[PDB]
Amino acid sequence: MNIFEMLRIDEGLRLKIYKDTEGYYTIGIGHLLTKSPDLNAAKSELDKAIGRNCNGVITKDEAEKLFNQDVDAAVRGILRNAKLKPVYDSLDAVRRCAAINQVFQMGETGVAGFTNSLRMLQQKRWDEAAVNLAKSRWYNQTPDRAKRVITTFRTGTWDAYKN
Ligand SMILES: O/N=C\c1cccs1
Repeated sequence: MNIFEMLRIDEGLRLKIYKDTEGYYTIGIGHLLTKSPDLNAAKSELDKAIGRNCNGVITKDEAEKLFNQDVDAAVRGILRNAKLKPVYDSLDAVRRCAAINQVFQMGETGVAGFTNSLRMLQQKRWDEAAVNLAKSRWYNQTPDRAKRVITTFRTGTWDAYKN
């Protein structure tokens, strides 16, 4: 297991524009196109991202290319975020994957409400952090995925994904 395999499980792979769990136009492996309810705006974003007229459909290679870009940008974002970087750097490699996963799903804006969880993670108070992480809109809206990510934070193992 690694971050790509982990997010591939959590996000799936769809080659046609679809709406994510929040109702937002998305494609590939959780590549958010726009929060606009306008499908045409989503198609424009898609074409811009891929560099051709896609008419709402991409290939697996194209999906994987966006995925690589998205994972990389997520990590690089964490590293330039003064609140997230010290916590991220305090973690072992497996828990770092949980951090990347959460940011990938919620964005840095989404992680802004997790100050108390972050503190517990940096303190390596794993059970306490796990309890705190679940007290969230995130948990309640996507519980099965959040449970997997939280188990990863709690244990620093891949137990929730090796299935
Ligand atoms: O927990 N979700 C995101 C992050 C944690 C620590 C650095 S990023």
